Amino acid sequence: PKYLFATLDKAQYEAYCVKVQARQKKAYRFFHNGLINNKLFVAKDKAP
Amino acid sequence: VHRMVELMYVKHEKRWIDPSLKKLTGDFIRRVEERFTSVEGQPSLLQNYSDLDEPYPAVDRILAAYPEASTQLINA
Repeated sequence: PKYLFATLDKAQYEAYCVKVQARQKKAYRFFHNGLINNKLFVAKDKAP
Repeated sequence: VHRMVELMYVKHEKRWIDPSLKKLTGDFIRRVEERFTSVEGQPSLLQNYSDLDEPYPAVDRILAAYPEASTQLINA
């Protein structure tokens, strides 16, 4: 991965890193909810 | 843990709305400890609820002993 990031400016890469870490926090939340309530998989019922 | 203190301990009067609620805030703190320790032996940093009497000064001490407790959200 590092090698891809070396295409960017510290400007860009660091902007991305803030995005990522926010996602992880959502993810983390979801995963724990799922484990407990058996909803790691959620079937969609209707198209968008 | 912070919002707990914020909403149950009156700052400008240096008092808890009720000892019970100081216990509460204390117990949850104890929990966060547990969540973030993973070897037997280590004792609690909050050893007596007396510690929470002047809370905001002491609390930060404990919370800082368990770094990640400021990185990740509560377990479900």
